[PDB]
Amino acid sequence: EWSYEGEKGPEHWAQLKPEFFWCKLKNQSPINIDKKYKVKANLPKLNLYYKTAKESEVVNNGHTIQINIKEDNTLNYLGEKYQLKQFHFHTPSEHTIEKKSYPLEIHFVHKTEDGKILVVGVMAKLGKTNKELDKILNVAPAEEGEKILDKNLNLNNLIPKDKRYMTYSGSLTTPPCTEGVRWIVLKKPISISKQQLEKLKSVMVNPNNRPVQEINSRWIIEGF
Amino acid sequence: HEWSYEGEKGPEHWAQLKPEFFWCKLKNQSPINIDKKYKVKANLPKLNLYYKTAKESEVVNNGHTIQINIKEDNTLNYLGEKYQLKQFHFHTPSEHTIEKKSYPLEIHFVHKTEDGKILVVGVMAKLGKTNKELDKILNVAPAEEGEKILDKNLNLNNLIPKDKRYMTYSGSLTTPPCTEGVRWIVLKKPISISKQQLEKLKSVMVNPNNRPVQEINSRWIIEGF
Ligand SMILES: CC(=O)Nc1nnc(S(N)(=O)=O)s1
Ligand SMILES: CC(=O)Nc1nnc(S(N)(=O)=O)s1
Ligand SMILES: [Zn+2]
Ligand SMILES: [Zn+2]
Repeated sequence: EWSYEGEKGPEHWAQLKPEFFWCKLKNQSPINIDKKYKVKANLPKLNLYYKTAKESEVVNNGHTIQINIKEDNTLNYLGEKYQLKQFHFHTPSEHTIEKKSYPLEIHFVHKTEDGKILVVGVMAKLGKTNKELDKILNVAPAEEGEKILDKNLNLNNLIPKDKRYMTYSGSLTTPPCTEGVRWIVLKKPISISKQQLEKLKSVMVNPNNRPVQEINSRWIIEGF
Repeated sequence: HEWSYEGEKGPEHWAQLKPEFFWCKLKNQSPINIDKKYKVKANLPKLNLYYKTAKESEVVNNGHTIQINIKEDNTLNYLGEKYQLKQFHFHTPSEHTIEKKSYPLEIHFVHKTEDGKILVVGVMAKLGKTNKELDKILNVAPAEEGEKILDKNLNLNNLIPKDKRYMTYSGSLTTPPCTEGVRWIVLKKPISISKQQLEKLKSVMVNPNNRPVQEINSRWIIEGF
């Protein structure tokens, strides 16, 4: 077990279990997207276009609020077939952009049959209410537990229509912090209402963002 | 030796030889195959690479390669960091491959900042015109593990192409401990060495001494305009 505070906090993760050794390495996430270590180049188109999510499972695992997806969605990227497994929340955001923090960051976790992991991160700023998020928050357990959502979700409405993104090689932001993770962070944020942010914080442990990590020898590539 | 390119201490076993070699089995290892599929072209920092004449440099045969330790203090300024050249050595055949293509020789110029940041510049060599600088090195390079101090000066710049355009990615040392967080810079244009020079090098240096290419995993390679 680990947490975001105390002796089980981020600074002590690598010491909690032998399998968490990754947490202290050189290609960790999240990071601050710094212009100094960023280049601009044409990157592969990001084609998500998820299927409607029916009877998805909303889980409170003591670390975040996660939504497990039942349908088989395929994200074709660099010839690999990534399957969306779930998406979850972090408040405040884990990545920062030019030191700017967002009240919410959404992670859509995908994995290929052979284990390759690709996470799509979406920032959210306070603004207009997001219709999909209310469906999730209305049934999200305030304590560790799981609940099946009776309403369908249009996952595409939790992602900006404009798919321009930045990418870099990183890791999982929670123990074991495994590296070799392909990170894709959307440039444009979506919006959520103050009310939704308050509601999320009333049911999810927070703050639950890992401190930004050292960039080391990595370059961030921002697409067009 | 603590590790080798063959046998029980070979590449696939490095990580299991010592706790300090755990890096060798991770996700951001070098060398790699430079494949267009995982590469983009962009505006990268200009590579200002020029070395001082190397005088009385030490040529060492450490059983893993032929390494030249220079006495001078050369600084490579990159991204606000000041990297000092520590030494350069050889690999045959090449460690990195370009679009599946292998070169007879790859030269590594290893630099490190004061705070431990490692930057290795790799230069490929294709068979062709003989390289005079290489001859000075080969003429004194120990055939058996040992060391020999050069009396002649070396112009390291003649082992580097005039065209400084390069490709870069985040990787590791290609030999144990295989530490990651290494900044790799591979020149696009190769230099040339005569077939005879390659034969001479293989007569004194352990070969093949190239580590198998590693999985690219979630990395991108960037080539500068
Ligand atoms: C099984 C699984 O997906 N685990 C994750 N752990 N951290 C993740 S994150 N915050 O990097 O998206 S995903
Ligand atoms: C002390 C030192 O420089 N060690 C190195 N180990 N591998 C290197 S390489 N082949 O990646 O240039 S340099
Ligand atoms: Zn996450
Ligand atoms: Zn080397």
